[PDB]
Order: sequence, then structure tokens, then C-alpha cells
Amino acid sequence: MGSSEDQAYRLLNDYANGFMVSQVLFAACELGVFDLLAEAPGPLDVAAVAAGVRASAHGTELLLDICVSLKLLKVETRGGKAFYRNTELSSDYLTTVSPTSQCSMLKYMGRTSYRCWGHLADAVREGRNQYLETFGVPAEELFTAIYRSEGERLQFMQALQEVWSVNGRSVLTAFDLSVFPLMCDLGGGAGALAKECMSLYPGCKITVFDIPEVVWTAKQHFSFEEQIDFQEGDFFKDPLPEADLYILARVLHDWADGKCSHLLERIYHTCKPGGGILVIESLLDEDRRGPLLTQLYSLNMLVQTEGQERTPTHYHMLLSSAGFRDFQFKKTGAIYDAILARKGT
Amino acid sequence: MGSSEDQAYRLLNDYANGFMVSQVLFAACELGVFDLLAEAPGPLDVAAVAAGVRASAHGTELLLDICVSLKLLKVETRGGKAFYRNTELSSDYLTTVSPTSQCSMLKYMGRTSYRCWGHLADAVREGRNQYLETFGVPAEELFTAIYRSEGERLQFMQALQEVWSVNGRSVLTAFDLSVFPLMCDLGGGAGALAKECMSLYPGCKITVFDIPEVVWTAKQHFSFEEQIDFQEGDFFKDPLPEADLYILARVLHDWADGKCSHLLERIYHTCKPGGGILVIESLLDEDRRGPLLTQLYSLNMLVQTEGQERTPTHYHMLLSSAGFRDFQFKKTGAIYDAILARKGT
Ligand SMILES: C[S@@+](CC[C@H](N)C(=O)[O-])C[C@H]1O[C@@H](n2cnc3c(N)ncnc32)[C@H](O)[C@@H]1O
Ligand SMILES: C[S@@+](CC[C@H](N)C(=O)[O-])C[C@H]1O[C@@H](n2cnc3c(N)ncnc32)[C@H](O)[C@@H]1O
Ligand SMILES: [Zn+2]
Ligand SMILES: [Zn+2]
Ligand SMILES: [Zn+2]
Ligand SMILES: [Zn+2]
Repeated sequence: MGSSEDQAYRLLNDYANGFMVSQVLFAACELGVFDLLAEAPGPLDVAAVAAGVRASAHGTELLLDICVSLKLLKVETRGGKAFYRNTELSSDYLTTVSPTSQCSMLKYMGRTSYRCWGHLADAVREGRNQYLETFGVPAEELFTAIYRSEGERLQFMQALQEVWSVNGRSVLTAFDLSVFPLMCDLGGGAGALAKECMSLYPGCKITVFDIPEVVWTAKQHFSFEEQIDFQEGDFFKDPLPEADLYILARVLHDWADGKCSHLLERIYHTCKPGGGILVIESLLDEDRRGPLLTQLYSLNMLVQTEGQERTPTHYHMLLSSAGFRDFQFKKTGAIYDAILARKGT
Repeated sequence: MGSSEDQAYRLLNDYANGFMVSQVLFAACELGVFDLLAEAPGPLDVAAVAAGVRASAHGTELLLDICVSLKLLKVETRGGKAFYRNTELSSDYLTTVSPTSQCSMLKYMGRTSYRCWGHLADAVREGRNQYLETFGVPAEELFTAIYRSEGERLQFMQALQEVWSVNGRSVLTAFDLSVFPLMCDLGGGAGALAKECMSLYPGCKITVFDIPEVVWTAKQHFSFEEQIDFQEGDFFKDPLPEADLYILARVLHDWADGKCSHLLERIYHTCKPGGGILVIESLLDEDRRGPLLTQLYSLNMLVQTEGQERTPTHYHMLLSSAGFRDFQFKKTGAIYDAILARKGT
């Protein structure tokens, strides 16, 4: 709030205004402000940004000035004009060329999640997702609602690959996976995690398993290399590729316990002695009261998917019931953690 | 982000997730969580909250647990159950009975502003408001779009009165207004600021001026006391009530310079020597690069109204052109500041 107001009032305003700060970041990403600034020979003024993003003078200045206050951009003065430049933050996470780019996820959060979240009170009220109430699109089959169009499936796929450029190494190296020569990424999407897995484990080979529409899009928009293979199908009913390790990264959180149990059971019966299951999810503290970002993510699963985020013990009951033993989890200090369980005799 | 990740990545996530934190606060307000907790004989468990707000168990727990992490609620343990209670923050700003309640504004930000803000990129792109693109409602006359229904006009009116319970005293006491026995609050709405003005200045009398629909709603939903009068009309063309002081609180920011100049001109020609104009707005720093909340508010005017937030110098050019002299402003340390100018001979 105001600089002299009581701390509780300032906090309440921070929370109330949060949606505005999210949209400033999302719109700056959608307009390509950071890309234009990274492609420029040096820093740019309002009129040069407004012209490059094809937007209004007043609108651009408001946007750039808010970005400076938020520490997403730096400003400098030359003559009778402000000149904007990228920060370490925006160069690393907000430019398309950066390997650690978070662009596509931000644009996705802005275009889909933000819309869904307006219906939060009803998702809480009813205990169910709101794709029909938000997009008019039936969600009886979760992913036909999520991939409501070709361009929307490419965007989802581009969005999801982005976290692995920052979190990939932590999760794949939490446990020594060199022990599993043949791997399968169930619901592997574009294959970003698999690409990382193969550079990390030179001996290993991996199959990316996903629905026919994702596999086709992955091959059409992402190039590959000699360690990675693709199998298309439905993990709830099709035969799974033979593997020593099955990886489930952000798959279990999309579904309720019963659906999770079914998939875990199929994987278990497909595994051989010494076989493993690597579950990659954001772990909830045992009291379900943190971390805050994970709690928000669990609420985002209520609003969007059929699932929730879970505690280590919850993933343990699920994996133990499916038949797995030697349950171990590793808290990475990152958004995504790793769980590994094995099949015995 | 994750507790061990780089500070820039944690900051980017804070910003990206802001919309979720806003909606948690808005939905907790819409569900009446804080009221139910204040009306209870003591602290309540998940099942008692879920039943009282008529919502799902999973949804309620997620909501309450996020509120605890956000410091909006406190939790305690008794037997095999968590018990939630209000904080100083929620009791003072989030309960309907509290005089400093911010409820109605939060519900309004959630229901209208949040929706509008999804169209931020286009409001920036085009340099205009999005009522037609968001609500289907024509905005050619700003307030017919803002008061699109009776219940929506009552909500807007209830929302706007709330800031004056906290910021009212600062703005009205920045300058000694005892010098102006007769006052007029132009666009005074429900008359919250006028009610405060009259307790602060016992000698003074005030007329609340607003559009016929607002005046009728104000008399029908708010009771009055012997110092306050109501005149209905259009400040752009109707005769203004006779007054020594004209107050413009959050009126100028809704409009562009030309519309502001027109209204200021009418007020000037209505004033007599020694007459005053009290402008109450959130002042932008001279470089237009802060405060952050004011910059967000200026962007909210681009997205919603026909105006912007302005710098002291900008309000000075406007007031000076209309004919006013002795321009003075006072930065309160709060969201809203005060500007006073006078009419000479
Ligand atoms: C939330 S995405 C996670 C993708 C990826 N593992 C990551 O973390 O970036 C869940 C993935 O599961 C895939 N999926 C959903 N249902 C499936 C099914 N029945 N059979 C195969 N793949 C499925 C989706 O198409 C999607 O790529
Ligand atoms: C943004 S509200 C501010 C209300 C109040 N002064 C406050 O700060 O809480 C602007 C007020 O101006 C009123 N208004 C808009 N156009 C008007 C007009 N042409 N004549 C009279 N009142 C008008 C609106 O109905 C509304 O109550
Ligand atoms: Zn079995
Ligand atoms: Zn168990
Ligand atoms: Zn004149
Ligand atoms: Zn001037």
C-alpha cells in the first residue's frame, strides 16, 4: 500500500494486486518486449519498444515502467529520454534464445490457468475442475479439454518442457539411474526430460511414451538423438515399452487415487525384479501446509485437472499398494522432487 | 520457487503465481470464511468451515491451508485436528462487521478487474479499455458499462467506500478545510468520504453530487446525518451545488485530459474568490516510475476507464489551465494523497 501504512494493510494490498503483476509479466512475454531488447544493438526508448511490439505509447511506457519497478528491467537516462535494457533475470528466463527460457509457460499460465482461476470459488465450492465453465469445452476425458486445438497442444508442450532446463539435472541425479540401462518416460511429452536424461546417462537408452497426437507434434516441431525413441499409445490400456525404469514426471498429480492406482498396477506388472519407478512431482510437506508454491499447485490441480499435489507418505501408500518396495524420496530444494521405488521378488 | 533455487528464479515464480494468491484472497472473501470464523464461538476445523461456507472438504482445506501460509489465518492443533482462527489482518480488513473492512473491494477486484486484466496485452496493444471485449457491454459512456446492473452498481458503491475507512482521515486533514464552511463532493458516491468529512469538521456542511442512479441507491442502502445533503445530476452539464470547496476524489483519474479540463473549467467558473478544489488521487512520482501500486493503478485505468494516474506537475498543469492558483499537494504516505488549489481575483 502506502509507504507509511500498517504492514498488514501493505500485505493485503500486495496479495490483492498480485493478479496485475502476473498479467504485466504475461503481457510483456506475449508482446515480446524481452526478445526485442535482446535483439537490439543496445538499450531502447519507449517509442522504439512501442514500434517493435506494435503497441501504444502510453501502454508500452506503463508496461516498461512497471517492469523496471518489478526488477524485470533496468532503466538509464540519456538526454531527454529513458532507455530500457534486460536484467540477468529477463535475459536468462524471458528471452526465446536462452536455454533456461520460461516464456511459453508464462504465456500458457496467462492464456489458460489465469482464465480458469477466475472460477476458483466454484472449483472450491464443487470440488471439481472448470474447463466447461471457462472454455465451453467438455472435460470428461482430461487431455481432450487440455489439447482443445493443434496450436493449443503445441503451446502446452512448449510450456511444459521449460521447467526441465532448470530443474532437470536435480531430479534425474537425485538417484543413480545408470543402474537402469533401458528407460521409459510415460507421458514424456516433447521429450525434454528424456533429452536431459540421455546426456546425463551416456550408457542408457529411453522411449518417450505419449498419446498419438503428442508424439506426432513432438516429431514435427522438435528435432532429434540416437538414444531416444518414441512409442505412441494410451498408458491406461496399451502395452508399455519394455524398460528397467519407468519415469512418471507430472503424471500422477493430474489424477485421483483410483486412476493413479490403476496406472501404477499396470507398470508394476510390466516391471521385472530390480525394475524401478521414478516419480517426479512437487512434494507437499507432511502437514499439507507447505511449501506455498506446492499448495498453490495443488489448488491449480483442483481448478484444472482431476488430481492434487501429494505428501511423501501419500505417494508411498500409492506405490506400496501397487506392489513397489524400497520407497525413497529426495527433496531437491527445487520445485520438483524425485521418488524412486523398486520391484522385488 | 524451491527454497534452494536462485533468487531471480524465485522472484519470477512469485510474480507468475501472483494471480493464484489474489484469487485465494478473493474466493476466501466470496465464500465468507473470515465472517464464519469471527461469528464462531472459537476456532473451527475443515469440516466446520466447509459446512458453513457450503463447499467441498478438499477445496476448503486447500483454501484454509494457503490462507495460513499467506498469514491471513492462524492454525493450532487439538487432538487429531487442525483448528483455524482469524489474524489481526483478517479481523480488521476481512470481516463484514469491521469498520476498516476491505471485503467488497476485494470481491469487486475478483469479479470485474481480474476478468478485464486477462485482456491486458490488447489494452496495451490498442491503448484503450476492454469492457466490450470482456463483458460484451458497450463502454461509449464509461459509467453505463461500470453500472451494467442494479446489483453491480450497489457492489461498485460498497467497494469504493471501503478505502475511506482507512485513508479518509489522512486526505481530509492534509489541509485545514474548516476555512470552507460549505462543501460539495463531486462524484461522492455513497457519501462515505462526506460522512468522514462532517465528523472531522463539525462547523461544515456538505452536498454529495452524483448521477441519479447512484443517489437513489445511496439513499436506499445507506442511512443518514444533519450536515449531509444529496444532489443528483451530471457534473459535465448540470448546475453544480453552491460550495466554498469542491472535492474530486477518484474522479479525474477516470478521464483523459480534455474531459478533465472541461469539468475543472465548470468548477472554476462556479467558484467564488477564496473558493477551493480538493483533488484526492494516488500521486505518481515525477519520473512516472513509482510507487509500484500507483503504476499498477495507472495501468488498471488504461484497462478499465479512459484515464491514467498522474504526477503532481500534471495535476498542476490541469488545475492551472482551468484558472486555479496556489497549487499545493501533500503526500500522506497512504495510497491516496491530497491536492488543494484556490480561485483568486
Ligand atoms: C502434465 S503432462 C507432463 C509431461 C512431462 N512428463 C513433463 O513433465 O514436462 C502429462 C503428460 O501425460 C500425457 N498423457 C495423458 N494421458 C495419457 C495416456 N492415457 N497415455 C499416454 N500419455 C498420456 C499427456 O499427453 C502429457 O504429455
Ligand atoms: C470512481 S468513483 C469515485 C467515488 C468516490 N468519490 C470515492 O472515491 O469513493 C467516480 C464517481 O463519479 C460519479 N460520476 C461519473 N460521472 C458522473 C457525472 N457525469 N456526473 C455526476 N457524477 C458522476 C460516479 O457515478 C462515481 O460515483
Ligand atoms: Zn497387482
Ligand atoms: Zn498405506
Ligand atoms: Zn475558463
Ligand atoms: Zn503547464
